Amino acid sequence: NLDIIGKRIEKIKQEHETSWHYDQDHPYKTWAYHGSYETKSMVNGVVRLLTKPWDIIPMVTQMAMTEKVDTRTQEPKEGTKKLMKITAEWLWKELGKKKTPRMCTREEFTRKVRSNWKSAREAVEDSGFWELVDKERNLHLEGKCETCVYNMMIWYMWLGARFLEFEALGFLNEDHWFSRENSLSGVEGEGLHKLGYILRDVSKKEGGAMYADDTAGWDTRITLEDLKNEEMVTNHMEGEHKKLAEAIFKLTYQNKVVRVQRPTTVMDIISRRDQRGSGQVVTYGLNTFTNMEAQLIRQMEGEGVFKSIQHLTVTEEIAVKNWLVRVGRERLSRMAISGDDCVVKPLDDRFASALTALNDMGKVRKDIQQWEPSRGWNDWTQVPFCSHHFHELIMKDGRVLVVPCRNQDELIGRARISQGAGWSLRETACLGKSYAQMWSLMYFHRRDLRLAANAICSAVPSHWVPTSTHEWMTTEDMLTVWNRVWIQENPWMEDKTPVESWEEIPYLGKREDQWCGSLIGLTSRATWAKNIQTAINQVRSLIGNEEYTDYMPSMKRFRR
Ligand SMILES: O=C(c1ccc2c(c1)OCO2)N1CCCCCC1
Ligand SMILES: [Cl-]
Ligand SMILES: [Zn+2]
Ligand SMILES: [Zn+2]
Repeated sequence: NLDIIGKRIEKIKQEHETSWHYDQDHPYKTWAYHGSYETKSMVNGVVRLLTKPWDIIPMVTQMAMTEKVDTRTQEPKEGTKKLMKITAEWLWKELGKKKTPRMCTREEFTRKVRSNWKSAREAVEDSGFWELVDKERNLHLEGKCETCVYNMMIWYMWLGARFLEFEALGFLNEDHWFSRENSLSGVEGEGLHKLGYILRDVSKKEGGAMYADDTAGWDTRITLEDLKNEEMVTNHMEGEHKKLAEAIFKLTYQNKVVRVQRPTTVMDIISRRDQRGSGQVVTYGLNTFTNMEAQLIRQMEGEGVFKSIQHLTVTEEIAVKNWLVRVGRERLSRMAISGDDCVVKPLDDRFASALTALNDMGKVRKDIQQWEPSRGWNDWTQVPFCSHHFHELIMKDGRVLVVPCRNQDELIGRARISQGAGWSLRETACLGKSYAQMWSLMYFHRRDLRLAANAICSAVPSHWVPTSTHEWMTTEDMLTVWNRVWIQENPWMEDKTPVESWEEIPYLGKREDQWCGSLIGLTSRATWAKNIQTAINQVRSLIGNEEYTDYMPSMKRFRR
């Protein structure tokens, strides 16, 4: 405990010796309190002016306006712990069959920060920072830590600590350990234009309903035995790397020090050995891994591989092992897993009431009573995954698009928001164009979004570059990007005949469009569409005398 966190806690106190108070009214129960010290959503006008009908839709307008953590997690039973240890060991070996753990480099880290001290870019160019890094590094090589502290305001750490995390664990993301080709259940690097096709291929598999249970506060349900099963990745490493990775796991993940803003204003220095604490990218990879593990074990319970989680017999151990060796890869292929998010098509519907292992691992389902069986989906096109559902859409030439979709109020509401301020008009315009190009590539099938996207791309200078997969982040023609993404590079499309205009590219049915939140039918929407050139001209007049393209004639109704 304090042997590992003391040094860090001692350093912060000395740096604040003129304010160190052991507040006795601290509100912490599950987090260890060590001491305390003294401390102290913007609208995108370009998108909003070109989406006037949505100015009166509360779902859109309210998006721009504005205890689970402090909880414990019962230690799993012995049988649960063994199932998780056996499953983790087997899974790291499978992920490692065609991959080589390796250190990520100051070079790789520098290039990344220079493509998204005052900013981190300045520090990456300052040798003093790398000297501070080297000090902590050599410390980590000793099994000690000084500066690796979680800074809340999602816990931000100091860039150097982030570098050490990347150096030791960045390979999981950088080398695509959770790609579908390597993990079978994963979807890292796939893209929204591929997720629907993946869910459709899972559907193809003989089995029961498709289950998509969300966990309540997954990061808060991350146990120590979870963190120890994740650390077994180090048993595939060698030399300095092994030691470095081991230090990240022991000193920064399995023992954490955090600084929390408390108004009553003071900063509190609290610690904890349990819960997800790491970079949002390492967090994603380890969430995927431990979710894959949990869902394989839930599949084991459904299929009758183990009778009880209280304790595992030796025969039950060999059975779990033979199951993993005989059908584990097939079982992973029945899943789509993105961090804490999952879709499982099990062998049959016994999975729906196989809840003992899942509840005992602490991965308790959200919005359903603890022992109530899961409600599965009979149609892959209604399954939720990564905040979307997926439609099957037949082109006038009989080729099949599987397209991503969500409630259109959510799409329009997000595009109306800019994060951080100090934005020039030009930068606000380039963010608006990023959303419009995304809509043209992923949501072309929604009448209002194709129209609003064309309007935004007409109102913003043709050569301005979209700012902040993301194949929509380019100045290339959007039709040529469409063709590359949906035809040329689409492994589900046998016929590679390119599309010659936007009018070849279909929409959802009018009623389906309305069901997913379209405003077609409304007189507000009809007036908006009819007079769109006037809205386009309002924004052109604000930006000024620049080179503009009219993209509206790409649509049949404006092709006049
Ligand atoms: O016929 C239409 C319709 C109206 C305006 C449109 C449109 C379709 O496409 C572009 O502008 N509706 C609207 C709601 C859907 C069910 C059928 C009725
Ligand atoms: Cl259904
Ligand atoms: Zn450290
Ligand atoms: Zn939809």
